[PDB]
Amino acid sequence: AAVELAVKYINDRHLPDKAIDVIDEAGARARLMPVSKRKKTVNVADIESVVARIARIPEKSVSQSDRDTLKNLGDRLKMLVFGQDKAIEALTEAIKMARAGLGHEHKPVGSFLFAGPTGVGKTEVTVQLSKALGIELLRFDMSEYMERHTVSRLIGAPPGYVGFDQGGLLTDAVIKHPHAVLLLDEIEKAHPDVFNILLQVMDNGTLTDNNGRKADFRNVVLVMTTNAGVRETERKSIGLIHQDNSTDAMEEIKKIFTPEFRNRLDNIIWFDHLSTDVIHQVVDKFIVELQVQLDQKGVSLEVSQEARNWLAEKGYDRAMGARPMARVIQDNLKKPLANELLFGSLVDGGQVTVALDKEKNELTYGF
Amino acid sequence: MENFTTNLNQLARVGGIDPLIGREKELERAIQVLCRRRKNNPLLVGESGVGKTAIAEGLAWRIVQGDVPEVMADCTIYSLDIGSLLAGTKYRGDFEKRFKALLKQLEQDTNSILFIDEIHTIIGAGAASGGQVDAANLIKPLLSSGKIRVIGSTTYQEFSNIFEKDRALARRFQKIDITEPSIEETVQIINGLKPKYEAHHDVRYTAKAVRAAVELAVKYINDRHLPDKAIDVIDEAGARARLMPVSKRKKTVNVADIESVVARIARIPEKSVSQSDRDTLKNLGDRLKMLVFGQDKAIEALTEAIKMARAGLGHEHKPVGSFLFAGPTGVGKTEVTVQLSKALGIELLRFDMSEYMERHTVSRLIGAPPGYVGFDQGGLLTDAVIKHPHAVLLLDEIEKAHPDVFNILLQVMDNGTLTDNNGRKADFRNVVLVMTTNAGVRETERKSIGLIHQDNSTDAMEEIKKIFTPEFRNRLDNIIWFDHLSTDVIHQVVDKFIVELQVQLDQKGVSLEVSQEARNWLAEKGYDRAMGARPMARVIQDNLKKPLANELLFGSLVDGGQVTVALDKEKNELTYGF
Amino acid sequence: REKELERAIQVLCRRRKNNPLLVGESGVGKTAIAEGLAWRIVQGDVPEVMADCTIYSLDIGSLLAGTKYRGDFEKRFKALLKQLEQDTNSILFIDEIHTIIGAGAASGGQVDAANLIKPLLSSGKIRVIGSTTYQEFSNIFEKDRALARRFQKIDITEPSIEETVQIINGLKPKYEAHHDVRYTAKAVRAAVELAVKYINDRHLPDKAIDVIDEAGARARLMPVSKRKKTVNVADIESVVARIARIPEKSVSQSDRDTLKNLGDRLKMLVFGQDKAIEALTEAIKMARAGLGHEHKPVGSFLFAGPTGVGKTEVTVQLSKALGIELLRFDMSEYMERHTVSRLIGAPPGYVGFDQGGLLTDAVIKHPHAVLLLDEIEKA
Ligand SMILES: Nc1ncnc2c1ncn2[C@@H]1O[C@H](COP(=O)(O)OP(=O)(O)OP(=O)(O)O)[C@@H](O)[C@H]1O
Ligand SMILES: Nc1ncnc2c1ncn2[C@@H]1O[C@H](COP(=O)(O)OP(=O)(O)OP(=O)(O)O)[C@@H](O)[C@H]1O
Ligand SMILES: Nc1ncnc2c1ncn2[C@@H]1O[C@H](COP(=O)(O)OP(=O)(O)OP(=O)(O)O)[C@@H](O)[C@H]1O
Ligand SMILES: Nc1ncnc2c1ncn2[C@@H]1O[C@H](COP(=O)(O)OP(=O)(O)OP(=O)(O)O)[C@@H](O)[C@H]1O
Ligand SMILES: Nc1ncnc2c1ncn2[C@@H]1O[C@H](COP(=O)(O)OP(=O)(O)OP(=O)(O)O)[C@@H](O)[C@H]1O
Repeated sequence: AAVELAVKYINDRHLPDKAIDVIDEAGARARLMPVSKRKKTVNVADIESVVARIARIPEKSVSQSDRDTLKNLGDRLKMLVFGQDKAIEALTEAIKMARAGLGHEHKPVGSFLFAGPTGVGKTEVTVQLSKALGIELLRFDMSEYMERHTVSRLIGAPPGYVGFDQGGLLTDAVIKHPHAVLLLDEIEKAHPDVFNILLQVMDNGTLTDNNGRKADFRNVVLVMTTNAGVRETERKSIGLIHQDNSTDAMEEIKKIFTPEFRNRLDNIIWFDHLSTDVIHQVVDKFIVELQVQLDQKGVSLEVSQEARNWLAEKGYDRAMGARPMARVIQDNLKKPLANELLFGSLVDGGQVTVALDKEKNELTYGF
Repeated sequence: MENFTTNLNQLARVGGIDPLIGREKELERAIQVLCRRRKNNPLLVGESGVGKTAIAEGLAWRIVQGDVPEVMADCTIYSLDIGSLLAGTKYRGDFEKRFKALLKQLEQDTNSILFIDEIHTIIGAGAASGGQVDAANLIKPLLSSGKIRVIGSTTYQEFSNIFEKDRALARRFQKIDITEPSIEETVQIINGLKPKYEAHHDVRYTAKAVRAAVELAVKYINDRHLPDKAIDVIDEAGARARLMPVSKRKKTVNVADIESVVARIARIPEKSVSQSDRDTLKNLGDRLKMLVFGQDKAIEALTEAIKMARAGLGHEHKPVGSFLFAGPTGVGKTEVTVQLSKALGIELLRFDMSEYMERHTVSRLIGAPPGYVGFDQGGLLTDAVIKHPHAVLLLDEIEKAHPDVFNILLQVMDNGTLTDNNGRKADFRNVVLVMTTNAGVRETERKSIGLIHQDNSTDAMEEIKKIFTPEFRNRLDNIIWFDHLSTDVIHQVVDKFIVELQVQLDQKGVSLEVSQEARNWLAEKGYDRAMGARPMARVIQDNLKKPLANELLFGSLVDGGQVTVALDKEKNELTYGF
Repeated sequence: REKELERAIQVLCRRRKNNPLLVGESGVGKTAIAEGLAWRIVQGDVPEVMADCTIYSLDIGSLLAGTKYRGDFEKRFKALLKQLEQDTNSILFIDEIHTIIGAGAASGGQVDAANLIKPLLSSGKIRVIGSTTYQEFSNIFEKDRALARRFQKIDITEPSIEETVQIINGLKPKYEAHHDVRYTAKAVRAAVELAVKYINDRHLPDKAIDVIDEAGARARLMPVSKRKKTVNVADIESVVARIARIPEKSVSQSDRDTLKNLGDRLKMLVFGQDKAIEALTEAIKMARAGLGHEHKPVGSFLFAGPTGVGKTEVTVQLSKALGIELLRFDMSEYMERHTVSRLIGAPPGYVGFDQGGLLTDAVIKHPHAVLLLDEIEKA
């Protein structure tokens, strides 16, 4: 098992030295293992532990709290991204499979194309996944790679040119944090010549930069969020029946990405629009965030449930997702609270209350 | 080991080494690697200021403290000073002699450890133009035999570019990744380090002070790593507080002090509102409404965005405000933004987006990739924002740039960061992003056909929606549609222009007065709603400046006096004087 | 510079990494900040802890002189750091600190001024003040992150107008002693304001000093019959207009006539089309008298009509009569949506980057000129 693991997990050293290093370090560890005088034989499990320590990969941790982290990962994420349950499920199941050992042989943990309308929890669920898993988030705003020659920034400049000693951004970011979440935001904006890198990154899990180093993607959860066809999803068709433009957006996805690219994607999760109950939950999340902001200043806040319904009905817009709700919460609360907080009664003291009046459709405030 | 190394255990016995907090996993791994049979040389790599040298020295510290398993006891650690060792080796063979003497001492000791900080530095000692026996090669055989134990420390970039380029030496060292602590871990580190800084600065840090320092260093300082910038804020606040007792403003380190220090370091405003800065925002809308007439909702939006930002309850990682001022020509879109920059005394970053008509012009904004001619220059946008993190960013006529360039502002408006070709992240959290245009105006200046004239009020919004992508419009703070200038607005505008002309005259020692009927006649002559307030300045020009310029350039008004303008009724002309 | 010096002293009192790095634009006065901190130390106008410490300005050439025979530089530098360590009352000032990122042998680019001070700065036994510009700081300095994290960056912004006036008033004694001339305070204010207005490619606290020094040097050259006189608004205005190409005061000289008979002189060469000449002459006269637009060209005119009636002729005759270089751009060469790349230059990374723009370089080289765009409807 030591020889096999050093073969298929340690790819920067050669064979009759990395097996020897695994053996030597396992022996030294079992020699230091007698913190309770416990010296035994080196079994397969100890070798796997030493290897996972060397290659910087997650080991067999079902006996750890990681078991409980992965257990309630779906429910914990569902309390930060409301609706869009199928995407959270796909992400959590991919991460679980990768942890249980039933992963892919030489592929990244997952390579998902998060598509859907705007303002829905597309790029947000990835950040929350990186937070919940506690692993570093490698975010790459792919809208800066519109030029076909920006690949030199991703993988570095070739030998003989100015940017050689800088290296590639993506390869170096992966090499630093092999266990991470790769967020390639707004993937459709990059020049099509950039997808050809993700081709081999997804099919073979590796990437070679200019210095000849091998970037190992076998623990990276590759997530790309797009808006391909969003202009179509918001368009009202001609006719007596308004159509569902989701399959149109999927055909646009097919027209953007080459078949050999879409063929190795683990899933193309089409996010759906937010419903009214989802909007109510979004309003509640935003109010909680605002309350945290206020408590950072020593100011309390409570909002009558009817006022939250009023805010939801005022801001609800399915064609624009959950972003207009932040603007509505802003316009209705943050401005009055700011005027009270800067030069007003709210300096160095809070206990602000909010409620809706039914005759005038307004809000109440005060110390 | 006489004058080339420093006995770390001796320095720890005199208390010269800061106490190591946590780092149990990394220390255990270092011990496991050290107790290997051969190639037992741990290599600590990680980002700058994550605690690599800290861990290496805390190893000797713990050895002196006895908090070590009973295998590393009595193993005194020596730190190597490459400069001191290379100082006097002027003649050939001397460096090799002293290095071999040091290696013999270490090998015969069989117990000491050599900690070579910045270990990427030993790949050159030779001078005879080649791949000489230099220290890199002089230690290669010993590591492969495990007779001596060496600890290294080098950053990720240094290790990746210089150290691991020598495969033979690299494979002899065991890499140990020192990741930056978490918020709780760095809180515990600062708690453990508190006695030293408290004795140094003679101040006391509250627990809330330490927590706020860590949180604010995580939020604002984004170019350094955790256990080095949090203690940076702490030590800076201590040094600042110790400079108060000379003015007898001595106290403990409260959260407000930490916030002031962080606002200073990040060059952002945090709590200056406690001073005479609340009044600055209080009359900000008023101070603008006397410089830009009409278009009041724009001033409301700008003032409220800045108020939410300064009060504290703004956006978390988004620009202070991202607005799209759309409206006809000459209604104050550029002017309100310029006067906003002037009122706050904050730097204005002006970008005429008509020079970005081509898709490939984005290299001007974010720089050229590695390997290309303009690499050493960097982007204009990112460098401007890095120099001025608290500023107003104005994108004139953004509809004139190639529609692909807005995808750059996508991440600027959503996440507030922008990465140029060197990996630097321009911070947009304190930038008032304003983009001006006349996109949907042409559709509103349309003459309908038929018996019934139809309302074209929604055509401007339709055109704006058809120009800017939905995922772009979805992250705008507000789209302030500007209205045309009315008659009374034209009166106020001609008054503003007359005041500017009067200042231009006062520069030359001249005075001017314009009758009220003369002002109304000026307002009547050049008023044109389709052209805004520029033709009014044009009419003021061709009516007053030309005759006044003739009087000034020739005779009469050289050091002139009170010039009086009055309107006739028989012909409706203007009168003048001296 | 109370706040900058205050933050520098706060940094210099830190327990670790007490190394202020003064970074700002070129000509802002970071070197001046350091030398003035020294000068305040010699005068006792410093905080108590910052007394009794002497600032050493380190020069790389003097240290790097003759250091062949590998080891000589390392020995020199270790001896320097040793002598500096025993003080605890000495501060090292490196003027161009972005230049200490290499002194090692070319064989292996290695131990140098950088890798020899890292353990010293991180351990807080010595204190160093640095200075660099943004262009060098973001390209050379913050590439050794382990070295950048040891220095506390201090932004040195350029002063305001009145702050610059006070700086000029504080520096006036030495320039007056050097040139043996006197500057009136009104002339100083005018110098600062005109430097703000016209000198656009240099920063505030330096271009005003430049105007002052040049006015003094020239006023020392006027006394061909010993006509030593104090520098007033007029002479300083002329010195500024030397770069601005148009004096605002000097119009009362033998140039009021040129604007007086400009229209008749042009009508002597362009017959008919009188109102065009009227408009051009009136615009030039307004801009000369000082009623011009503070942020717009002297004029922006559209000449229309049938061909060959003197549209280009009036312009070329204007450029000749005013002694002004005619900048002609034929809009027949610009019939494509991608030719503006020759007007403003190509983006970085492209074949025509270092070539620069045509229109921009023309206007930069000829600040005072006439811009002619033939057949604007063709472009
Ligand atoms: N399903 C959701 N539940 C709760 N909050 C949400 C949801 N979606 C979005 N939000 C909130 O609205 C904001 C936008 O979310 P997000 O960035 O994930 O959408 P997006 O798909 O990336 O937008 P775009 O397509 O324009 O890139 C976030 O601040 C997020 O907190
Ligand atoms: N594990 C730790 N516990 C407590 N404090 C710490 C720890 N690590 C670091 N520090 C503090 O953070 C400071 C800088 O971190 P550290 O010295 O360990 O990294 P470094 O060796 O300087 O890395 P580099 O040389 O590449 O910049 C130290 O002065 C130390 O006081
Ligand atoms: N609402 C206003 N009140 C007073 N003066 C004004 C107003 N608008 C404009 N002006 C004046 O007219 C000039 C042009 O103003 P400005 O450039 O800001 O308009 P604009 O909206 O940007 O036009 P455009 O559509 O071409 O961008 C300025 O000198 C300004 O002083
Ligand atoms: N705060 C100040 N007080 C008095 N005089 C000053 C100040 N700043 C600058 N000066 C003067 O203006 C000139 C420019 O300042 P200074 O020389 O110190 O900057 P610098 O060293 O050229 O910066 P850089 O190296 O980045 O180009 C100096 O001659 C200096 O005497
Ligand atoms: N009003 C005039 N006064 C003097 N000379 C004139 C006049 N009109 C024409 N000409 C003569 O015609 C010649 C060419 O005139 P010009 O170059 O200005 O053409 P234009 O008016 O610019 O029209 P276009 O360039 O579109 O054909 C001049 O050399 C000039 O001698």
